Amino acid sequence: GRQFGHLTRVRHVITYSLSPFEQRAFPHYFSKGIPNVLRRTRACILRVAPPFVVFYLVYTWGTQEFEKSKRKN
Amino acid sequence: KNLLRNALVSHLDGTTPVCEDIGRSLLTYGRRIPLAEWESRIAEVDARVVREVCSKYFYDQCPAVAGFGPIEQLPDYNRIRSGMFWLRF
Amino acid sequence: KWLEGIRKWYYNAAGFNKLGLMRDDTIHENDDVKEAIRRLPENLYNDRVFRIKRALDLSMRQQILPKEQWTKYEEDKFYLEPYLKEVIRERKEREEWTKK
Amino acid sequence: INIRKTHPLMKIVNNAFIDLPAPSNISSWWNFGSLLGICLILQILTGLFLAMHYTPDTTTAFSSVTHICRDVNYGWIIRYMHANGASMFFICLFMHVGRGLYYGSYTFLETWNIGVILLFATMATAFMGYVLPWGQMSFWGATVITNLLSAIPYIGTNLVEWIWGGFSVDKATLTRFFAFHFIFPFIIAALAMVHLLFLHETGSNNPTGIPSDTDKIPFHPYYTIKDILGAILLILILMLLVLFTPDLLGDPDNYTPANPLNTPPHIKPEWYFLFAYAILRSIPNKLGGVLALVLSILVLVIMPLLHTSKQRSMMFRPISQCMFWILVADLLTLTWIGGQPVEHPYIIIGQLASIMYFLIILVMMPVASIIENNLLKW
Amino acid sequence: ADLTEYLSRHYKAPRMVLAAAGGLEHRQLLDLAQKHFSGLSGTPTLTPCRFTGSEIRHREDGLPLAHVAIAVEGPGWANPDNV
Amino acid sequence: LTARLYSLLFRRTSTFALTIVVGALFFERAFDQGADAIYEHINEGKLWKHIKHKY
Ligand code: HEM
Ligand code: HEM
Repeated sequence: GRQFGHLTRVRHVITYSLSPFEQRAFPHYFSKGIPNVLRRTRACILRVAPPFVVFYLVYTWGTQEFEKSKRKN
Repeated sequence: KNLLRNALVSHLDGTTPVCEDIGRSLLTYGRRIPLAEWESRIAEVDARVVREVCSKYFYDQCPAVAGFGPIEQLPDYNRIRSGMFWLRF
Repeated sequence: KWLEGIRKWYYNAAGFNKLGLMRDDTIHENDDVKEAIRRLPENLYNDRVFRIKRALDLSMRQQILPKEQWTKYEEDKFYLEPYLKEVIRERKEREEWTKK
Repeated sequence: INIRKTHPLMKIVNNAFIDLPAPSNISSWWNFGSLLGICLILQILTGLFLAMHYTPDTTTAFSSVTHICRDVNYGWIIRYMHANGASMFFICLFMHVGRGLYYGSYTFLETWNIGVILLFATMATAFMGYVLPWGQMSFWGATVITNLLSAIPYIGTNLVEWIWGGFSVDKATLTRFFAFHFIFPFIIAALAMVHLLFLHETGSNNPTGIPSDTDKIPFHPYYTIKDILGAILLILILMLLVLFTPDLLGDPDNYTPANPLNTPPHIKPEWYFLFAYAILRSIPNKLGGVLALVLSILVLVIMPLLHTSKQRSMMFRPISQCMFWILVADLLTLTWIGGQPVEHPYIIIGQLASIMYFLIILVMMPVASIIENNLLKW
Repeated sequence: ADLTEYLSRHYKAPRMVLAAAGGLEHRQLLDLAQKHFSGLSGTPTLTPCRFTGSEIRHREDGLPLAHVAIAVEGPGWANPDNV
Repeated sequence: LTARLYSLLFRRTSTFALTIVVGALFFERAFDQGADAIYEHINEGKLWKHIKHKY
């Protein structure tokens, strides 16, 4: 929370960083980005979507039952 | 220029730095430069050449930074870059 | 018993064996857990901060490790639990001494 | 040594915007702090121009607003910026709250409580501003919510004839709501500074919930250009909303003048307050309805007192993850049910959605948490 | 065998200087070189190099001092810019 | 193509400020030309300029 210097304690850890003018802007943005987005999609839709298909069923069923209540008359 | 003259002449004195100079001056250059020619190339240097060559080499390049030890407060590389050049800051 | 099968499937699908973390790299830190982290040997503590820094790196790039380096459930070297139990026992003993 | 590290202003700017240690992991969901800040100053500026062209009286308010949107140069785009900026302000506010609830950042106490007070303040401010155009929906919204304040016995009726400025929605009500809408965002800015102060005391979070004390990167110039990117995305969404379909979110029923005699059939809030109105009309009891609404936002106060898990985030707890997405779909269901009329299937599933909201929060989070605490041998 | 190959590759014809400073005689030094370095019998490298520019840090928090070097690319041997 | 551009307009800072001002003015001119061109190209016919030309 404070400034740098007195936060943690690390022993021997080596970090390499390349220059930004040295390397490309988008490293393989259409050969790894598509498998990464399909992987992150496949690892989340089974936990996100089965409530939303229930919401879609509730919306359609409520529309159909309101039309059921009003389309006899 | 005074510090360069004093350091160079006080270094090339004795026997061992002299002979080191002979070795590294015949390998790298092809000839050992006598110090009168170094005096000539010092006399060919004013403030204009210094600031133009330093604007050619120091200013706006990509450094090699190498750190060892407790270096958490060492900046990330883009802070070294934003401190390298001037917008007159 | 099949509840161990639930635990193995859960440790597979829980998402913290993906990033190369073991069981006690994800513990939430109140005062007790901060004390139990400070009570560690040096080699385990350095291995711990290294695995944590790799996890933050891999979640920064949002890339998850290859198949040959996932942490496996059979070799679950959970280590932080004895020190954390000792912290909880001494804390509850101090609380009971204050209550009576 | 340096200008920045000695000067009394630039130490504040240094501990805010330049050398603040921020974690190297935060995703796009940690942009909505800066997006709420930029939306707040954009609301203040465009509203200040609207307040330069506005005459707050019940005779001439609607006439003056029509004068803005016809006769003053660019008053139509400044008014549309103000209204749809309120809409995008509450989009980014609920995404900010959803982040702070999902990733276990409610283990912070004082930042969370000052957050909830900011939520109260922004909701009251946006309601008073929605009263200000003096249309039919604004008139009846003011009337019904002031009688909701009159619902409470022994305090209510005197308090409501006190803030009515009379005995109904008279001139004084429009002028009172002009003044309080025209002062409250400065208090929101001050409490936002207090919010940000307690944050910079503690330290931020990350998508893993592991404390990131090893890998802090400075705020400038990584997250500054990340927030510029977020701001450009927000301004293009806001501006496409105000330049192509400005009526796609706003009410059609506003644009009639305030006749206190008609009471249109489809009375409703502006769309951000639908679930507050859906908890209300799905309980057939007056005090029960207003108390259940206040208990909803006080349940958001309660939420730090039920963190009985032992991870921090919900990234690593899939059961609580699925229950949180059930909670999100249930709140969107409440918004949809509030934005409808009131009949028999709507009555039933409005009651069921409110019940399932309270059951998910107050019961299902600790039951999922104790199955988590049991299941990983802790 | 690798060491013998190293010794038998690098040390031959142009790339060695017999340097002699101090109170000696140039004739004698040339004559002694002519005597002893006979039979040495010497008879394909130096590409330009890439100055990448990067940052390496070796964090070790158990030490009392921080050591930081930083370099940009210098001109080389054959420039007045070196002076 | 790029080397002359960096050698001229990106070493110093004042030249960079001068070229972003001059580029913003040239972009103003050409962009308003293109904008009115496209907008009165997809609404050819029912626009007030041609109806003024009737009169
Ligand atoms: C008035 C509207 C609000 C504004 C302008 C606001 C502003 C901010 C800002 C600028 C930050 C720091 C950046 C960030 O972490 O995203 C922040 C953090 C936070 N706010 Fe708010 N906030 C508001 C409302 C709320 C509300 C209603 C809550 C919920 C009670 C809340 C809870 C939090 C939390 C938990 C954090 C820390 C998040 C983290 O470190 O990851 N805020 N807020
Ligand atoms: C202190 C800063 C603010 C000023 C000076 C201000 C000023 C005004 C003025 C003059 C109006 C009447 C014009 C109109 O109705 O279109 C108005 C309306 C409104 N304001 Fe504000 N406002 C401010 C802050 C906010 C904030 C923070 C919000 C919420 C995000 C907000 C939401 C609204 C809404 C929803 C309306 C009704 C818009 C409509 O229906 O056309 N205002 N404001």
